[PDB]
Amino acid sequence: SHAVKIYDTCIGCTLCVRACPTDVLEMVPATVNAAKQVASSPRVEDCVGCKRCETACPTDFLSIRVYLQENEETQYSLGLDLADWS
Amino acid sequence: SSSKSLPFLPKPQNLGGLAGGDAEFDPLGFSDTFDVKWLRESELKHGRVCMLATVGFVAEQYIQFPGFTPAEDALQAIYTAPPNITALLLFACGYIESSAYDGKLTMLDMFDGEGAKRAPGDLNFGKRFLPGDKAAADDLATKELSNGRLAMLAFAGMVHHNLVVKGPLFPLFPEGWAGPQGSWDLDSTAGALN
Amino acid sequence: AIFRYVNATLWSKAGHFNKALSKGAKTTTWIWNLHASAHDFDIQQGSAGLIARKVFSSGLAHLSLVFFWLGGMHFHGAYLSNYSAWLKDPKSVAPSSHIAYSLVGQDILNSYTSQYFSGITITSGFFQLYRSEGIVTQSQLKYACAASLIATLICLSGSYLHMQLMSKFTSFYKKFQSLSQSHLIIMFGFGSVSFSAHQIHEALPINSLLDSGIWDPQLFSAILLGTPSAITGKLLNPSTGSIFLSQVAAHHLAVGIVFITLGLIKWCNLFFSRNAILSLRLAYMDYHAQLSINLAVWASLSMVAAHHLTEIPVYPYESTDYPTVLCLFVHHACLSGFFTVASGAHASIFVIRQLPTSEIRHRDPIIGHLIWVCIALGLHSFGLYCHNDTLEALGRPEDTFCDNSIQLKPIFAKQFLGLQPGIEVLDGKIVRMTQELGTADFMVHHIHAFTIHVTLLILLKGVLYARNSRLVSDKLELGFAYPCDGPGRGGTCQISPWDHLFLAVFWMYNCLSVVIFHYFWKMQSDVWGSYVHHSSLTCSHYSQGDFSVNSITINGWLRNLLWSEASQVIQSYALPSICSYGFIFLAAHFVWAFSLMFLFSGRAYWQELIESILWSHHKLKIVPHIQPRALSISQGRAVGLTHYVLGGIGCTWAFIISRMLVLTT
Amino acid sequence: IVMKTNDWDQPEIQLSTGASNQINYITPVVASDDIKAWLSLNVNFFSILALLTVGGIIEIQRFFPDTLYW
Amino acid sequence: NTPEHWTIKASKRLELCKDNKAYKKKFKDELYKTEKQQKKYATGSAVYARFNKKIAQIKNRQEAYGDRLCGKQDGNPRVVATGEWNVRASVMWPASIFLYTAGWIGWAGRSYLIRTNDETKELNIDVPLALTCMASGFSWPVAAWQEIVNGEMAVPSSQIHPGGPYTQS
Ligand SMILES: CC(=O)O[C@H]1CC(C)(C)C(=C=C/C(C)=C/C=C/C(C)=C/C=C/C=C(C)/C=C/C=C(C)/C=C/[C@@]23O[C@]2(C)C[C@@H](O)CC3(C)C)[C@](C)(O)C1
Ligand SMILES: CC1=C(/C=C/C(C)=C/C=C/C(C)=C\C=C\C=C(C)\C=C\C=C(C)\C=C\C2=C(C)CCCC2(C)C)C(C)(C)CCC1
Ligand SMILES: CC1=C(C/C=C(\C)CCC[C@H](C)CCC[C@H](C)CCCC(C)C)C(=O)c2ccccc2C1=O
Repeated sequence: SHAVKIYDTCIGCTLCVRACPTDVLEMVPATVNAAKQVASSPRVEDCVGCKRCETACPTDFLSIRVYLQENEETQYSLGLDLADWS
Repeated sequence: SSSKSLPFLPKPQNLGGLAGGDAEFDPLGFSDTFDVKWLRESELKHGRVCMLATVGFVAEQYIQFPGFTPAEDALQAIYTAPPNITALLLFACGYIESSAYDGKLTMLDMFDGEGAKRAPGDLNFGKRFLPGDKAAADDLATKELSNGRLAMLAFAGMVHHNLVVKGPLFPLFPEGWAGPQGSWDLDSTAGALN
Repeated sequence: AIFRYVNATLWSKAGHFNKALSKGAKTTTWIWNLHASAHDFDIQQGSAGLIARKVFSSGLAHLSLVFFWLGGMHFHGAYLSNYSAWLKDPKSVAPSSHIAYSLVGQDILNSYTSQYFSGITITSGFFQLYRSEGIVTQSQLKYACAASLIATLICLSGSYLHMQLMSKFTSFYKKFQSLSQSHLIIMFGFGSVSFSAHQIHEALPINSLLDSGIWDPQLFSAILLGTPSAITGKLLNPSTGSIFLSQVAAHHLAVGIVFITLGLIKWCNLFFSRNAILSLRLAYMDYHAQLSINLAVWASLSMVAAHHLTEIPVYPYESTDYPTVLCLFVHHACLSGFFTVASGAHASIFVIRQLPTSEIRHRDPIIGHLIWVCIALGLHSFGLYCHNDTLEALGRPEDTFCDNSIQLKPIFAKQFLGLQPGIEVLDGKIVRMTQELGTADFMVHHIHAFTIHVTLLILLKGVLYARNSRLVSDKLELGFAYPCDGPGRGGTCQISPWDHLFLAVFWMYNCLSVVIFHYFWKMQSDVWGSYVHHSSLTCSHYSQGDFSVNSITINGWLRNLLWSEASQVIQSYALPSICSYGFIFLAAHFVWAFSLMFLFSGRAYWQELIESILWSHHKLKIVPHIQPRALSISQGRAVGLTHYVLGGIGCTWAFIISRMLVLTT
Repeated sequence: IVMKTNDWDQPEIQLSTGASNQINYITPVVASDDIKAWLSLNVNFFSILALLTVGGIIEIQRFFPDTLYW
Repeated sequence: NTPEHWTIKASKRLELCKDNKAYKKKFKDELYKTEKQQKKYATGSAVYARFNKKIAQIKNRQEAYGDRLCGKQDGNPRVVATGEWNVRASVMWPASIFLYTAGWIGWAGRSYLIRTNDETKELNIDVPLALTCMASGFSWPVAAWQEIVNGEMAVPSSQIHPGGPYTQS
């Protein structure tokens, strides 16, 4: 699976969460920024690696980073449809 | 307000206050686009160079410096003249050009900051003879501009007459002259088609 | 109707049409997007009425452009051509309405065409077209040019007017029944009848006089006079080597009558199976659906034109004007391919913007079977060539697929003309000759089928999987032209219908290049050439009939077609006629190679290089406020594709034209 | 009758209640300022510059061919 | 072995073109080809006149190039790139004039950019100012040296983006 990390530069605009195609991310309460919320990545097992969160991130450099891990590819991260590894 | 020279066109508003503009004549709005100070400096320079040029163009056909092989067609005098002396002329012209403007030679540098208060064409040369009374001073400036413009047109005419006649200036029509029809001979689009 | 709203104020805005370009010129990507979306009237600011306005007015403006081009052609023929010399003696003088300047030694390009004329030999068949039309005078050509220019002005005025005449209530463009009926009865039926009238009344007497040898002004200013009872096409004009123009006029009269009859039966509702097409009628009332259908129709008609203009001779002396027939075939084949890939593109756009038809719901079997047929066709067809190569190299010709060895006879390729035995000749040239099909023709035709099927596979996959797929389920949300969906799910590069076209264009170009090479080599080897003396002639062909012996191997194609026949273009530098063709050969090679830059590289390298370069500009205080950017991914693909196709087409163009020009002169 | 169409190109359209004898100009309203702005657009500026440069080079080649002076 | 041999004129691989057999043969062949091409057309033809003009051009080219050096084997005129100004076909004159013109273009442009400092002006050119800068760029050598000396040309590297970060922050 890929690694989706969030950094404190986050401003809690929720655009990453809204752009998530498989609902990997969710906003959580925080005090670091004025919006009082920061995106989290609890369901990183479903991350496919499309980097749409990264596309939608406003900050100067991304407060959300998706690191691709081709060696640890799973069926959920590969979006397998015709074949099942479960 | 219609222009005096062209009563069917609007009067130019940015060229006022300069001698020789009695017939306000800027149909293309060059004074509007660019700075009239630079335009007038260039006009004076062209007038002076061109009147000196007409006098020299006439003189060279007859009289030349000792040595200095002649060229009846004064257009060829540049090639026929001593290259070192021609380079000396260029050197003197460059020295004068640099010194007169102190180094602010460009369209932006000149008439910028210091030197803007300087009159467009005033190089402080031979100003001891300028009449004190403003009426006579303006009349003299207008006379200079008129002679310069006439000299520009006259030099253009001299050069092109030499080109058409392929010969010296003074005989206006050489022996056997029949017309300038055959001078512009290089092929054109319409000419080649017809 | 209100023309006070057309002002030049918007001319300097440069991006008013697209709302996404409101933040003008923050980067060079803005310039590129402006150009890319200039003519995408659907996504531009306004309404559906405005979209229709723009579509129709742009069609009229392009009509005016084409009329201007035709008028320029007529003017060049009239004033800058040797049409007089060609008309009096077509064989000796090559057509040339093209003259070059003497700027930098460029006068070398002009070549001897006649005693008093020197220029560039044209290959468009315009001289033959004029001769068929009956145009034999500079005055006639001049008035044709004047008519074309007047038509250009009229079309320009029509576009400008219709930009405001049509309002939001305008609906005449949605009247499909009226549109089709008018086009079928007037534009096609009445048009064909009127052109038959023109032929009968003007071209037939003039052409008959020209065939006889009469050049009298009074005569220039009794149908079926010379045509025997022989079936049309079975007997060519002995003095011209083309179908009788009276037969052509009768053809046009019959075609116009048939079109009028079809229109009238449709008007009377005689056609009954409306329900079988009602689904398509409801679904495909869209700009892009109609554009795709029309593009495919015109592509197929262009291919049929390419085949017929050569196989069936109808223009005077075009049969013996070998460069003309070859260039016509190649040009129309290329247009067929381009318009077919265009039809695929706009089918994909229609699927994206509108609801698709129900054949998309079993798309997996369709594309799966197409994939299988493509694989099997390619394997068999190309592996026969590879087998021939390997076995011939090993030294076993008896094991190869050829007429002498194992032979694959095209049993289904059967005659239908029923022509008499022999060939038709005209002044030392073979105007018409039967093409004899064998193993080489079998193999090359199956190669053609393979390439066509692979191009169709790419286009159909792009069309059917445009809305969604197993990989990505929101391709509809992504749109039509996007680079990818991300590096995820393994990588979603070029999943868009735009990229499917970007690949189908490569495959169409490959198919058309093979088709061009097949036609060129087969015609040179087995059809074209001269003859040496009931009389029997031994026919000396330009390529010496080597297609049937050498075309069975890829090495034979490489040697006897490319290397052997590139002698003219490769050795064209000293020759005044074709030095330009040699230089264009070289430059097209350069451009094709230069395209690989964009086809192989990626955006990020160039963006980083641009930033490193911009460091120095910033250091020296050269700050471009339209910040430089690397070309987008889709733009890089488009640029690479354009340069690739242009370079390949230029190489083929120069090679074939140089060969033909040298051989015929 | 005046109607708002909600079209930027033709905000309003007028219909006649009967036969009318009125001026309806079909010519567009073009201003010299608008034309000057359009030509000031970087494209026209640089295209004119490049066309003049190319013409100058071509004319130099015409007038002094083969660089005999060099 | 001598300072005199430093000049490209005193080289064993080159010869004056007027004395080069290969150069003479090449030109003779070009003239023969042009005349043969001319002979095809009629005497009083416009193409005949054009071919006469081309033949004259070739002869004048031969006369002009006779002075230039060219290799013995091929006899094609060569371009001297040692730096000798007083030599035929010297590269210095074209080099100097091109360098002046290119610096003119660069200076003009940089000056427009500095004066405008706006993407809107970059897109819609301020034609008056652009022409003013183009005209002003003639003194670019002196102006550029003065700005370099006085520090108005280059800005410290700490004022511009250095690039990507190569270490931990
Ligand atoms: C202390 C200090 O600083 O010194 C002082 C000294 C001093 C003297 C006091 C000063 C001054 C003033 C000077 C030097 C003024 C000079 C003025 C001149 C030379 C004017 C020439 C005009 C020529 C014309 C109109 C030609 C016209 C020609 C025409 C119309 C020609 C026309 C034809 O050629 C054409 C065009 C074709 C020919 O075929 C036919 C003809 C007719 C010949 C200063 C400035 O204070 C400086
Ligand atoms: C002599 C000679 C030679 C040699 C040469 C050389 C070796 C040279 C060198 C050179 C060099 C080694 C140089 C250096 C440089 C450096 C630097 C550091 C620079 C910089 C620059 C700049 C900064 C610029 C700026 C500007 C201007 C001025 C103008 C335009 C714009 C701009 C902004 C770009 C040869 C043999 C070749 C040839 C013959 C002669
Ligand atoms: C080279 C390259 C670039 C860099 C190329 C750029 C930025 C193009 C430069 C555009 C110029 C400024 C347009 C002007 C036209 C040419 C300079 C014209 C030259 C004409 C000659 C005859 C002189 C990309 O950005 C890129 C992006 C994605 C895939 C592949 C590539 C790619 O291959």
